[PDB]
Amino acid sequence: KTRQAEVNIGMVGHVDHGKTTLTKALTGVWTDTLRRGITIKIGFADAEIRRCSNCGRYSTSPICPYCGHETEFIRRVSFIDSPGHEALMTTMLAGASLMDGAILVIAANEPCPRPQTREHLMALQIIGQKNIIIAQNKIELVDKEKALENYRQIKEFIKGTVAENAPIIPISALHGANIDVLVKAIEEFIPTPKRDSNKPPKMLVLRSFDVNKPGTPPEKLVGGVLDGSIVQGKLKVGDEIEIRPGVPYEEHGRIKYEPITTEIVSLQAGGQFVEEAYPGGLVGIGTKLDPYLTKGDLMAGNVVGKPGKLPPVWTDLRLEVHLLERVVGTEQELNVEPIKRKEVLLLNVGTARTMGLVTALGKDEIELKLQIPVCAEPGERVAISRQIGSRWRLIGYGIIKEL
Amino acid sequence: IDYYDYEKLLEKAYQELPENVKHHKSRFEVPGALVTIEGNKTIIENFKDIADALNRDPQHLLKFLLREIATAGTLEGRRVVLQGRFTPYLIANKLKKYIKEYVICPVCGSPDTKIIKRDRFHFLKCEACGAETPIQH
Ligand SMILES: [Zn+2]
Ligand SMILES: [Zn+2]
Repeated sequence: KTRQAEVNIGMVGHVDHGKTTLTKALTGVWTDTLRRGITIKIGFADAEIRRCSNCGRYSTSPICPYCGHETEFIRRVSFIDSPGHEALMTTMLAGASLMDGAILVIAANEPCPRPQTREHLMALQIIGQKNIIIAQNKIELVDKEKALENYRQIKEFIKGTVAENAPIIPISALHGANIDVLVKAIEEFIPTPKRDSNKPPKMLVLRSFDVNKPGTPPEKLVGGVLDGSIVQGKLKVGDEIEIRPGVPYEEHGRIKYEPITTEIVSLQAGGQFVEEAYPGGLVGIGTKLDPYLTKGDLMAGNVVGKPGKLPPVWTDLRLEVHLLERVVGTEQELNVEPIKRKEVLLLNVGTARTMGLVTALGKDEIELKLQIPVCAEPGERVAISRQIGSRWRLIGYGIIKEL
Repeated sequence: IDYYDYEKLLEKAYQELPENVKHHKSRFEVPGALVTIEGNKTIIENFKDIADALNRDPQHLLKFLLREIATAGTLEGRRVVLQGRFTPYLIANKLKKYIKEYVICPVCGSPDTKIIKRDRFHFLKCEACGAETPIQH
């Protein structure tokens, strides 16, 4: 196999407690020439967890930060980061199938459960993500008294939650105090799961492009390229894939997507090109398709698989609605009024984003017509977002049922 | 040390904490490392702030660095170009040492040490206590 990322660690917590700084500090050195995704504004940053041969400590660096000797490759992982309390919330509920663990960054200099910190623990709780590590950050700002008081708070906050058995590591994302302990804990907690590679392949296309540029060579200059997260099985150079919703056609009915098929020419994972790609990190598939079809991220939201073995495409959707008890916001925004027949909601499933029209009401279940077909497996969770002014606020989530 | 013993994790979480902030005598104005690893070069563009906060020279630090590290950098309009890839913490770890052996008085802790030259020998030192440690280490 490859030395590509083996697991996805979501970086969650208050937008300011330090998640963003810690990610950059750990990933900066494995950067080549993040995002906002197009559907979800999620970003993927890889980082090679290494062990210093001489002093025995862990880091995310080639050369031991301390003694200075060469460190050894132990594993490669990929953190999922995203400025924006909501966007991360959305991505989690929607694509919970992407994370394998999460690092909850809580600032020690602030009362423990901040309105935003609760929502995350809330989302992690809803998607059953139990492989969590807690990083009490900014220990360089609270004397040992306040620190122990924060710790206890954190302890009272996590009891009876999925992060009930998560360590609480005091760290300085700014000075890197105990980053060696943290990085090591990612190996202790959050190990690469046992995944059967033989299961049919499924990849959620996060982005689609046209790497072409009047660079002008007419030969075998690349075709359409898709980037996504393999979540099941594996893709291999030379594979014949079937893309999901597909390419639109001309008004027989009004708008119709036909599923298209292509052949994989390349696969990037980890910074290099490989002949086989696996879950963990982002994968760049090279196809024999017309770049004119992937240009501008038009393929974004689609799913890829082996011709025949894929999810069902939908054109309508009934869901098992579960509104959320949110705390971050202003009272108006807060007490969500229930969805109404005829409202136009914002839906997020996998990496697909589409508007839906409520055309039915029941007891904690609703119906919706899709603005754009979305390839999804039933029982999969869908993020439901209502507007509220000029913005789009996450009010709850639904459960795909059959119509 | 197990991750479940927060206490030990806390003291170990303060000893890496710089001098100026760690203990009693706190020069406290040292703002942390800002690192940008572009292409195949590391650049700490907050450099001047560090040096000017430490009241040490600009090039007296570029050096302590390329020494503890093995790359080459040049200084410019308050920034610094390093020739390889270096995580913010690798650099964050060296600046920590500098402050320890080139900016503080080991007898009476004081950001007020200053570099003196009394013979071809560099002895730099405290304006508060008067200790004149030989610093070339
Ligand atoms: Zn070492
Ligand atoms: Zn002194």
